[PDB]
Amino acid sequence: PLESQYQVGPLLGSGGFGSVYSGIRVSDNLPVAIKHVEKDRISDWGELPNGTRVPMEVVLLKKVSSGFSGVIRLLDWFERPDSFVLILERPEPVQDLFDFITERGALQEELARSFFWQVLEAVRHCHNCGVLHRDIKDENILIDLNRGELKLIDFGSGALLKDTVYTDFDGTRVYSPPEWIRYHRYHGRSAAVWSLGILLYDMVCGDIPFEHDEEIIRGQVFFRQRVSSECQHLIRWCLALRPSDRPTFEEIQNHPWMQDVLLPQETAEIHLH
Ligand SMILES: NCCNc1ccc(NCCN)c2c1C(=O)c1c(O)ccc(O)c1C2=O
Repeated sequence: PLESQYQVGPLLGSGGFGSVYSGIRVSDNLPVAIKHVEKDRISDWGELPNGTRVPMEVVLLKKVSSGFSGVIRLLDWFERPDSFVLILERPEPVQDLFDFITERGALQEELARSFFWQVLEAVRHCHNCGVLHRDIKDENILIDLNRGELKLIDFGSGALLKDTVYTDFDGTRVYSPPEWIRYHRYHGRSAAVWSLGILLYDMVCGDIPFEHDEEIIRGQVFFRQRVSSECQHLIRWCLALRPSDRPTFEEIQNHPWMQDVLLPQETAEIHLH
């Protein structure tokens, strides 16, 4: 019922997460994305309500796929003998933040503020549904170029949210917090805030702040680009070396630099049309 119900198109990308293709639902022509994951490469399984043995990503996507938000929704999934196949929303036209930043360089603050806010709403939404993404970064964010709406995408290093320590990590090194580098332990929220700090610097400087472990552990931020006596404060706060010194989501969103965010539509009008 799978190769009948959807019509495959060009490969969107591939890497550690598997292979994703552009697709159309035949039922009606909904653009979709078709994600193939191989059973051999899934380190980490879960189980649905009705109690079947699935990749965690599916658990996590199912928990966050209710209602609207800034998360790309699991429409359906299939099992095959050696692979699981996931069908996801596909905005049209779309561009991931990595390519966007790669093309246009450092982002004007107003646009960064709008993007950053929407990520924060998306991650709040996830933390709310009991899900922790664990790999928030430019290439896990899609931009709907028309609506100016950001969407989070790759839940395959994700985990159920919990208040005790984590001692496994699969996201990107350069995005990992110092407490992971030094101790191989972190807590969810504060590790997410650190990665959000990395993300924001990226947005406003066109590039990530830290390359090597020693830089992360030293946690000292140099700005290669002009950036406001404010955006630099928020960034450094999120990148505090001690987890307990980082802000909560609430504090990030009440920070002066986060005031007067544009709505997504006016964001696209001004900055993407
Ligand atoms: N700029 C081209 C972006 N291509 C992707 C690369 C990796 C990738 N996987 C995770 C990145 N690490 C995805 C995509 C998608 O375009 C995409 C999409 O257009 C709609 C829905 C999607 O889920 C993806 C998606 O998961």
